[PDB]
Amino acid sequence: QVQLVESGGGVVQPGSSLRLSCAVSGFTVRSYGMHWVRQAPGKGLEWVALILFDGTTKHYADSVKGRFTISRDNSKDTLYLQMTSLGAEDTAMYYCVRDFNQFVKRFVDGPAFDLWGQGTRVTVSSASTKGPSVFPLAPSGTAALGCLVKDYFPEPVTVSWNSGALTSGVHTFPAVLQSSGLYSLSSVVTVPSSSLGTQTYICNVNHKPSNTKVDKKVEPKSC
Amino acid sequence: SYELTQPPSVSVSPGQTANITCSGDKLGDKFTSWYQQRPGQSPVLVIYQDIERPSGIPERFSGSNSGNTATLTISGTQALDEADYYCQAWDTSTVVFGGGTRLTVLGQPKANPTVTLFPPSSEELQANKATLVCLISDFYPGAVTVAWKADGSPVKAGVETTKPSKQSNNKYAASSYLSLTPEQWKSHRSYSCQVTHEGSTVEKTVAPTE
Amino acid sequence: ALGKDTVAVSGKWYLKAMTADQEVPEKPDSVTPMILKAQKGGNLEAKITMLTNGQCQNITVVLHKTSEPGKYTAYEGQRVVFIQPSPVRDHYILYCEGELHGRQIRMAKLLGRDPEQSQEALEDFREFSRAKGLNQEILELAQSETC
Ligand SMILES: *[C@@H]1O[C@H](CO)[C@@H](O)[C@H](O)[C@H]1NC(C)=O
Ligand SMILES: *[C@@H]1O[C@H](CO)[C@@H](O)[C@H](O)[C@H]1NC(C)=O
Repeated sequence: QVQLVESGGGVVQPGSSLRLSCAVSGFTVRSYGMHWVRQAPGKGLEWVALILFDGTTKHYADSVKGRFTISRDNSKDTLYLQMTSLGAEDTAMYYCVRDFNQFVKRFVDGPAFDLWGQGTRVTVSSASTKGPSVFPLAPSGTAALGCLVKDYFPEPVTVSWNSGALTSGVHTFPAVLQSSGLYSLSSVVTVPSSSLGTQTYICNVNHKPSNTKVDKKVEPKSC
Repeated sequence: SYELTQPPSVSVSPGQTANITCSGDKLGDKFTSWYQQRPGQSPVLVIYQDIERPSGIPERFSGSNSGNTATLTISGTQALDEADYYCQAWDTSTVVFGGGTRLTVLGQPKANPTVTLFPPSSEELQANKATLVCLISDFYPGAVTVAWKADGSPVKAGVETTKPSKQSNNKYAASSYLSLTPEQWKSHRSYSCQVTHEGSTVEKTVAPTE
Repeated sequence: ALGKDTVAVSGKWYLKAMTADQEVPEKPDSVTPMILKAQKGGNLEAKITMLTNGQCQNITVVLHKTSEPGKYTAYEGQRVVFIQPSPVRDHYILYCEGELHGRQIRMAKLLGRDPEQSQEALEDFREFSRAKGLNQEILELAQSETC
């Protein structure tokens, strides 16, 4: 019986108009000022918009002002956020929250968000499920041999090394989105320079969401 | 517009009291609110109306908004308190959030970053693209700043950085990617990645030349 | 610190009854719910819309706090506003001594959380108004919601 639950989350393209919605229980939405708060991956919190219990009083951040709309259906007990003209900036985990000092029996000029949703993620990019471009990262008395997975739109992805022959020295890094709207990730194995002399090294990447699996032989790249 | 300001990071030992601060004009004429965002969780109101504590929140947490700054104080600080705290206040028909303060309850000896720079891949170059790769590892506490220099001049675009992530060693690790044209890459003398952790800097530089 | 009583009177109110000791020339056709915002520093900000002659007056008034709890001042000290709770729940009584439009006027206003008129609340409001000396009519007002 969780009091706030968001929906509308997923993936979109710059030229889109996704509508998020927050389903409320425990109280009526006509009774509280209700706010939306985004949080970008890695970044901190950012207030988006509020709608007072007045229902006629609505304010938005200048960032979104003109592009976004906030609204609610007292009957359905649901709060909405109509996002339009979506940017790459808009990509975030969107939360709906209740200003408990904006209640019909308690209006204090000091917004306080007691009730926090669990959120709903939004990703904005004009790209269909794409597969990784996997370039090697060559070493230059131990060495660091890597692999750069780049440009894979479906969030999930995996990496292996020598098809599981390498177990130690291997670390994979979280991915990062880009302006392109495509993820990019990396991984490296710490290796004896003696092993770099002979032992061969291939990284085995898997991007199931695109139905692809790439292997790459990392080598000195001497010249 | 109106902006709240907090230290990016604060560190305390178990038991030691922690003092996170929020700064802005007309605070103390404004009501402030404090939120706790534990690792990977949703935000939680810890202090409202400057000093008022919601139910469930322990007494260890306390508020204050004297003059143009407001403070969140945590006595008996313990592992559970390790989280990102944000302050918030209303102004100009907007709700202002601070940038937050990663609070680390030091429970491990401090660790210095090992940094590893990689140049664009011949293959990538041939692909009509270029990406420089900065790989920071084995650092604690879990905060780090990354600065790219093009021949000593700062680079501020096409840079992507990850939040630090915990590792099996219980230390943190992060990465930064610099994108540029193949022309940009061979028309500068060197490119350099600078990584500051707990005052000290590790820098690593590479060259378009082998 | 902020007054627990000042917070207790914050939020949406319906203006219901309205006695006086003098005739009020201008009367609104209908009124929008009254909103009382508690501010830092103990002051209450108060907004209401009065639909009158087919037009919406958008009132904003700040009740400045005093040394006496319950006593608030407004219009640059020109009007006092005592705020007392009714024995009937979800109802408050305002009592405005002062002067407005260059005219001394004593009014009393019945506030309620719910628009539904309570005959017990109205009774008590009359009894009080009469005891204070407000012995004119008791306008129960038309509660519209928007313009
Ligand atoms: C934190 O700041 C408050 C400000 O009044 C002070 O009373 C307290 O002693 C401080 N404690 C620490 C740990 O600095
Ligand atoms: C009157 O009050 C309403 C209610 O909030 C508001 O929307 C409007 O802008 C105000 N202005 C007028 C028309 O007097």
